[PDB]
Amino acid sequence: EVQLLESGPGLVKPSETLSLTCAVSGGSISSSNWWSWIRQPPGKGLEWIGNIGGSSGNTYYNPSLKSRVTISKDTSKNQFSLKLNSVTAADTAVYYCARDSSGWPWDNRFDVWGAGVLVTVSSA
Amino acid sequence: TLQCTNYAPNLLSNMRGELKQCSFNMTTELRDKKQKVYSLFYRLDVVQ
Amino acid sequence: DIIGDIRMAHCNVSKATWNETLGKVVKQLRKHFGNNTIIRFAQSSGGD
Amino acid sequence: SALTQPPSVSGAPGQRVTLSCTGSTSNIGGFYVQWYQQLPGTAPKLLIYENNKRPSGLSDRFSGSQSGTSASLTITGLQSEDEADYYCQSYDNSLSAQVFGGGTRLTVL
Ligand SMILES: *[C@@H]1O[C@H](CO)[C@@H](O[C@@H]2O[C@H](CO)[C@@H](O[C@@H]3O[C@H](CO)[C@@H](O)[C@H](O)[C@@H]3O)[C@H](O)[C@H]2NC(C)=O)[C@H](O)[C@H]1NC(C)=O
Ligand SMILES: *[C@@H]1O[C@H](CO)[C@@H](O)[C@H](O)[C@H]1NC(C)=O
Ligand SMILES: *[C@@H]1O[C@H](CO)[C@@H](O)[C@H](O)[C@H]1NC(C)=O
Repeated sequence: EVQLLESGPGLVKPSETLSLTCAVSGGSISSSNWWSWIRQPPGKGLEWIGNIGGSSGNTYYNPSLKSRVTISKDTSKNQFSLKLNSVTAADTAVYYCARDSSGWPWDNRFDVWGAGVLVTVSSA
Repeated sequence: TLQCTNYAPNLLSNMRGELKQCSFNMTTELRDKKQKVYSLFYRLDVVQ
Repeated sequence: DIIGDIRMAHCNVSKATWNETLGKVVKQLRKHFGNNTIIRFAQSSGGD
Repeated sequence: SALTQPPSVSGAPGQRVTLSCTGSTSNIGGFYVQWYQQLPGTAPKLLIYENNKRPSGLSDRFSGSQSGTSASLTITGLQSEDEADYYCQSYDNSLSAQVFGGGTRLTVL
């Protein structure tokens, strides 16, 4: 698809306000269901983050990350970014952003096609 | 109208035809906007 | 949405006491159809 | 979590390998899942039509699987140029858990 989704980094290593962005060019915000986020420690499999809304109003989140990570969107030009607070763990991990391209991802899921490229921070 | 499917296949028990999941549109608090919200129903509830 | 597994609603009754009481009620109602006749119990017919 | 073949499988151009995720009744009873991953150094992304079928438009003319209370993939046919690695995805009935633990590493002669 038409896609230029890109991120803006931040080094929040001995500190607790992580906030990074991403924004696409192709389509629009309400051209799919939402956009998703996944996290991966360098050697581990994957850690999934619950999701936003977008062309919707309902949010989703993740157990073991409850009352902990806050998600939003900005709707100026394809911004859907995050303000996660109070980072404490040694989860110095990589990220990626994702499209849905889906049917009903709405109990759980029809498949996550998320292209992404390299959404990388190594923030100790 | 309801866009809707059987919910959770590969559950090959006696519980198979039960519990379709469905999807629709709904008016918002304010009049012009639209909203999408999603639910479960039983197979005796809703007819195609 | 459903937390847990998927099951269905089912309803237990005591077998022997049920047989005892229904044998009692048919032994009663044989007064109204002759002491010698054969009686049969069947399921529901249909309808809605 | 999911039990998803730790990477001791032995890849080669003889194509004798299998992929088998062990799942609970709440795991496998959720839906069909996946086989759609790719090489590291990049977001490992392939696509499947969520099971056992041909993906969107074309990704490959080479896959095919089943699902009992299980997540099979026995993959057989010479595609050693696509020496890639794979993962899982699922929805188990932890609280609302789009969750998995997948990972593969296979080889070549
Ligand atoms: C609930 O109502 C909203 C508000 O209209 C619906 O959003 C829009 O719905 C229409 C038709 O349902 C979509 O239009 C179709 O899109 C495809 C995409 O190529 C096009 O080929 C069709 O000819 C038609 O244009 C539209 O994409 C969608 N979104 C927007 C921003 O307009 C929503 O679909 C409704 N929900 C239902 C019916 O479940
Ligand atoms: C009916 O009750 C009698 C006990 O008086 C017993 O012999 C018989 O097995 C019972 N039958 C059923 C179907 O419960
Ligand atoms: C019918 O059976 C009942 C059962 O006890 C008995 O008391 C009655 O005398 C019988 N009557 C006839 C007419 O057979």
